[PDB]
Amino acid sequence: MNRLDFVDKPSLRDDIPAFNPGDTINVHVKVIEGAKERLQVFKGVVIRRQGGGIRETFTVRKESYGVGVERTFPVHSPNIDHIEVVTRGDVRRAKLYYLRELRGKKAKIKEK
Amino acid sequence: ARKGILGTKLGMTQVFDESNRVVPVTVVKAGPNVVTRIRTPERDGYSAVQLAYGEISPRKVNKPLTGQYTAAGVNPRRYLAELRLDDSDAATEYQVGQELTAEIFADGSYVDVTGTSKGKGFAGTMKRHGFRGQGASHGAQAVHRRPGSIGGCATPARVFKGTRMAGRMGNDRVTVLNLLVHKVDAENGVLLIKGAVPGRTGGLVMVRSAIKR
Amino acid sequence: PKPTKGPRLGGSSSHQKAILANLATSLFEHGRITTTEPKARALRPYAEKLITHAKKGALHNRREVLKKLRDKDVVHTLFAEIGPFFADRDGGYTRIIKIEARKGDNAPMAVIELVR
Amino acid sequence: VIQQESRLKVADNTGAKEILCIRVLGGSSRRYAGIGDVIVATVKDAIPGGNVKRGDVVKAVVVRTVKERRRPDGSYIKFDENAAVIIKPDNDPRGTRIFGPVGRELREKRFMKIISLAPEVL
Amino acid sequence: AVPKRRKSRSNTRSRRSQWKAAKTELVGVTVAGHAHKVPRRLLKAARLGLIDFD
RNA sequence: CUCGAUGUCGGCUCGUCGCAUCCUGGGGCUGGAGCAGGUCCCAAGGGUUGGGCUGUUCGCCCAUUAAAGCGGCACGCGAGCUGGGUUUAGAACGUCGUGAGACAGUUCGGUCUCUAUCCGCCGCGCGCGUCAGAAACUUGAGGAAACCUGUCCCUAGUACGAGAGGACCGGGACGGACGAACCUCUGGUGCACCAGUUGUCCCGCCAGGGGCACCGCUGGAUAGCCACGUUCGGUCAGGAUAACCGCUGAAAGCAUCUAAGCGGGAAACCUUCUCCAAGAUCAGGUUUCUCACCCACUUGGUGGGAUAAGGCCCCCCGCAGAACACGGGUUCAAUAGGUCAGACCUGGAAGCUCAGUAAUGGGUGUAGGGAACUGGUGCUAACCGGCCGAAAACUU
RNA sequence: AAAUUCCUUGUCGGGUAAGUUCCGACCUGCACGAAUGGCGUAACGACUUCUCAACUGUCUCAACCAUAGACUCGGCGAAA
RNA sequence: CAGGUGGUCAGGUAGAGCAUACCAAGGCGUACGAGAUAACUAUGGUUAAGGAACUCGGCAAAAUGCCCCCGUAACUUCGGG
Ligand SMILES: [Mg+2]
Ligand SMILES: [Mg+2]
Ligand SMILES: [Mg+2]
Ligand SMILES: [Mg+2]
Ligand SMILES: [Mg+2]
Ligand SMILES: [Mg+2]
Ligand SMILES: [Mg+2]
Ligand SMILES: [Mg+2]
Ligand SMILES: [Mg+2]
Ligand SMILES: [Mg+2]
Ligand SMILES: [Mg+2]
Ligand SMILES: [Mg+2]
Ligand SMILES: [Mg+2]
Ligand SMILES: [Mg+2]
Ligand SMILES: [Mg+2]
Ligand SMILES: [Mg+2]
Ligand SMILES: [Mg+2]
Ligand SMILES: [Mg+2]
Ligand SMILES: [Mg+2]
Ligand SMILES: [Mg+2]
Ligand SMILES: [Mg+2]
Ligand SMILES: [Mg+2]
Ligand SMILES: [Mg+2]
Ligand SMILES: [Mg+2]
Ligand SMILES: [Mg+2]
Ligand SMILES: [Mg+2]
Ligand SMILES: [Mg+2]
Ligand SMILES: [Mg+2]
Ligand SMILES: [Mg+2]
Ligand SMILES: [Mg+2]
Ligand SMILES: [Mg+2]
Ligand SMILES: [Mg+2]
Ligand SMILES: [Mg+2]
Ligand SMILES: [Mg+2]
Ligand SMILES: [Mg+2]
Ligand SMILES: [Mg+2]
Ligand SMILES: [Mg+2]
Ligand SMILES: [Mg+2]
Ligand SMILES: [Mg+2]
Ligand SMILES: [Mg+2]
Ligand SMILES: [Mg+2]
Ligand SMILES: [Mg+2]
Ligand SMILES: [Mg+2]
Ligand SMILES: [Mg+2]
Ligand SMILES: [Mg+2]
Ligand SMILES: [Mg+2]
Ligand SMILES: [Mg+2]
Ligand SMILES: [Mg+2]
Ligand SMILES: [Mg+2]
Ligand SMILES: [Mg+2]
Ligand SMILES: [Mg+2]
Ligand SMILES: [Mg+2]
Ligand SMILES: [Mg+2]
Ligand SMILES: [Mg+2]
Ligand SMILES: [Mg+2]
Ligand SMILES: [Mg+2]
Ligand SMILES: [Mg+2]
Ligand SMILES: [Mg+2]
Ligand SMILES: [Mg+2]
Ligand SMILES: [Mg+2]
Ligand SMILES: [Mg+2]
Ligand SMILES: [Mg+2]
Ligand SMILES: [Mg+2]
Ligand SMILES: [Mg+2]
Ligand SMILES: [Mg+2]
Repeated sequence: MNRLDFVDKPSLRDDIPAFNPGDTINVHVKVIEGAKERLQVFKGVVIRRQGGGIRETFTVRKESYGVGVERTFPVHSPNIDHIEVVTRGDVRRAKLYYLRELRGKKAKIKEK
Repeated sequence: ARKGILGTKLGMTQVFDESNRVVPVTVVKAGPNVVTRIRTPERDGYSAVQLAYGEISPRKVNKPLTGQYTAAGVNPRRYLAELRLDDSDAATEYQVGQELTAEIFADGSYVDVTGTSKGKGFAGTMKRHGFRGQGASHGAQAVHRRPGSIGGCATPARVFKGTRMAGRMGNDRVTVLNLLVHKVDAENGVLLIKGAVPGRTGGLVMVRSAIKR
Repeated sequence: PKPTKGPRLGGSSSHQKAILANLATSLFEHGRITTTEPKARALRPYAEKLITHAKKGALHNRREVLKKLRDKDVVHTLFAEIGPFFADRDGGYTRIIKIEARKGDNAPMAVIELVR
Repeated sequence: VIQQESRLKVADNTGAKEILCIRVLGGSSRRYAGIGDVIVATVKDAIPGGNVKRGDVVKAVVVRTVKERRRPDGSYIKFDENAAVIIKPDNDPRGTRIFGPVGRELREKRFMKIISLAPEVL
Repeated sequence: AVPKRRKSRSNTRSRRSQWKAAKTELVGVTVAGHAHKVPRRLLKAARLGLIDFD
């Protein structure tokens, strides 16, 4: 509980799935290209949750063309359409920063 | 017509607007004020209005200060400040005994916010005034954060006044201009103000309408 | 507890870990300790959190007291006699009393003791 | 963020592989360049038999950055290498195709040709 | 930096008079039927026999 | 002047002033079509970059810029720093000297001392004053600070021009630099946080732990502090002006910006914006509170003593802090600590149990441990108290 | 064009985005030269000099942490 | 008085070691203290993105680092490198 929870409570998004660091996630991002409003999917491994309620972020990481990319989104952000949980990973950390220096087979997470 | 209210900085959070942009907001609790005193130019020489804010126990307000709230018919408050007006049209809207709430400000308005900034103690010339300091290597001897020269030579044989030196920093009166009022929550007495507000969380804050808009 | 704001007792912070551990051993053994006043202040949230373990009184609470105290004889009397004594009291198991300062360096002294 | 004497991986088929930032264009004494900013650079490494040679002074546009960039919706994007694309003076690339993904901040900076050639615009 | 000149009698006395001990307040204590005087921060220990009156 | 010592080049740090102006601002003339300029007049508010080479100053060069101004202050600044150069003792080269040695010729190496007394400067207190003693809120005489500027778009491919080119004035959008506040975000830090792990010693042993090894090391990390971060700012409107442009108008039948008089007019000046500010000794204003005793005397605008309002020390503390000060609280109390529940950080404790020959792995169980943030709770300490603190009159 | 070249940052080539230093030559050697040795040389150097990879708070540009001081209290108590 | 002073004895676990870390036997806590998150100074530590742009000069810091097995250039006085 916090002092500013009554401010944040009409702004939290329900129906966000439970996901841990290590999971593989689809992120459906609203994109504005002129006057089109399409929807682009970012598929990757969750490497971070930094808590806080309305100010909670998460970071997802993929490998596009030999180049690792990380996106950091606010949880409860309205430019996320929805989040789909592909794969449950099995890790021992919480921040998973060691995946930033691994490539290929060695950057692969288990299946629990 | 410059408006004004007293409140408390409740800290920061973040909110999203209609174009889905993130907005860093400061929560000011623009609490229910009361007037208690009006300055007229025939009595006082100038034109203003006192404002009283904050719940206090009546055993903590001493006898000289209780008699001033007694002459206005108001229970004693904790804080007490004036809103300085222009000379024309003093208090045709302000009456002694009037309660002032958070919703004198509208959404999308602009406000000047003034408070007492955070105390930084005895600060050095690098922190206080942004000096560079000397280098970390190439022989430099024990002057890494020291100021350097403080003047000329035998002309003039003195240091000029207002030379930037070390000393105490903070606890100042700071006004921040042209802050956007993102939301006024009349249910709670809470203004969502875009940006930063001077002071610690819990401190007294004066919220006036902006002159520059 | 709240960590020390400022320089730690006895020089380093590893010396302070042993100053608090040796003073709590001597407190639970004699029921009363004469020391300097800043150490009596620093002992009070340290020692009251060990009595809260002895009020719970399980094996996992005993293994957690033994992380800080290297003396099994005083771990016995904390769990056999001090812990069950304070079972009806919700916090505040100690008391600091201010004593006359000592000759030699004019250090402010204080005693700290368990309540009854 | 990229300043002078930073080395960047060239991400098109002009023939270069490495450029050293000389200026960050866009004002007097501008410190840093992020995604979308234009650089004066010199070619340090180059493929044998290329359009560009070692020692040529070119203009480039940064497309990838190791330091995180705030987007106005509170999101962030971060890559693993600092990359650039050598351009003509009309903001068109000298090469014929782009390698790797590019940041989306090139869209308000009118780099429409680099966006169309890029494999993925995040 | 050495001193340039010795100070006069007026200038050394004005500084030296500000080296002075601050006395303490004394309140009243009756223990064992004896009226004593202690400082107020020692009032609880005086009532518990923890203070030696010499 | 100084030889019973006034430390000499460049750089670094921090500056301050001048205008003979580099940019931005206002003008006159032009061999000023436009766009660009040339030249002169006014103008010092702010601005005035990063590198390569050289001990360098200077200079040349690279890439930019609205521009990369020139000088003074012991060629500002070594009780602020540096020591590449000059300018000790070593050594070499060329040259001169019979030689010892010499060289505004070269070369490599070569101790930078000091606890701040006074004035000055930045901060912060104590005292007294302000004609009773106090408390709250304020006026602003007079100061401080700040002041930069670009690109694209619209007007408009219009005005101008044979063409190529290409506007003024007005309107809008997004910048760079600098600065202030702030901690929501991001990023850093983390010495009583969690976890993993190596060596060794110890807790009798197993198990579970601890001491030490830079916090042993490694992966994280709430709070505070912070920038690499987030927000905001230099807005607009006057007043009097500079160069310049006039109006009416003589002396001097015309004419003339001037001699009487009246206008226009710039980032300079004064207001307006922000901040300090009644020790502003001309010590201000509006209010509220106490509004009271007693003794001695050489009867004095006397000297005591005791109080009122009020304050202070003590005490519990603070995101206030070098000391001091300021702020909060003191039982009618949530002030700190404990305690209980949240938030968050870590990441699945111990014991038991099952699986495996074992190293280990699943279950019990989003477990256990835990500091700063939020809330309840009267358990511990805020106490059974000391010190200060209120008035001649008179004149109109 | 040198531990020697004043003029001088000689000129040309190389290296750099840019090189008064460096390497390669040229010869116009102010003032080179054969045991006060001449020109080379593998190995070696806390020697002088120039360049590269790696690496970093040296720097852009600083911010935080702990300790010893400075700071408060008590004791002793100098100096130029 | 943080300097200097020849020789003999020299245990354990790890280790190549009389190095180093922890310990035994045996010694010691060595002679001003107690507090306190000021600047600043010293000694340590860490640092996003960049990586010598610093400076007279990479000065200082960081980096490399062990054991076994592959593999190794110009030049050379035939050893080396
Ligand atoms: Mg979390
Ligand atoms: Mg502080
Ligand atoms: Mg620095
Ligand atoms: Mg020194
Ligand atoms: Mg140093
Ligand atoms: Mg000097
Ligand atoms: Mg701390
Ligand atoms: Mg100490
Ligand atoms: Mg240790
Ligand atoms: Mg003399
Ligand atoms: Mg100057
Ligand atoms: Mg002039
Ligand atoms: Mg002109
Ligand atoms: Mg100027
Ligand atoms: Mg001005
Ligand atoms: Mg170089
Ligand atoms: Mg000089
Ligand atoms: Mg000078
Ligand atoms: Mg000097
Ligand atoms: Mg001769
Ligand atoms: Mg000479
Ligand atoms: Mg020399
Ligand atoms: Mg000094
Ligand atoms: Mg004024
Ligand atoms: Mg600041
Ligand atoms: Mg936070
Ligand atoms: Mg963060
Ligand atoms: Mg621990
Ligand atoms: Mg074991
Ligand atoms: Mg031990
Ligand atoms: Mg943090
Ligand atoms: Mg004007
Ligand atoms: Mg004021
Ligand atoms: Mg004055
Ligand atoms: Mg007054
Ligand atoms: Mg107080
Ligand atoms: Mg809890
Ligand atoms: Mg388990
Ligand atoms: Mg078994
Ligand atoms: Mg198990
Ligand atoms: Mg030459
Ligand atoms: Mg040479
Ligand atoms: Mg040569
Ligand atoms: Mg000859
Ligand atoms: Mg011969
Ligand atoms: Mg001969
Ligand atoms: Mg020879
Ligand atoms: Mg040798
Ligand atoms: Mg520098
Ligand atoms: Mg002393
Ligand atoms: Mg000795
Ligand atoms: Mg010897
Ligand atoms: Mg041995
Ligand atoms: Mg040894
Ligand atoms: Mg000794
Ligand atoms: Mg400190
Ligand atoms: Mg770094
Ligand atoms: Mg890094
Ligand atoms: Mg590199
Ligand atoms: Mg290099
Ligand atoms: Mg350099
Ligand atoms: Mg330089
Ligand atoms: Mg070194
Ligand atoms: Mg090292
Ligand atoms: Mg070799």
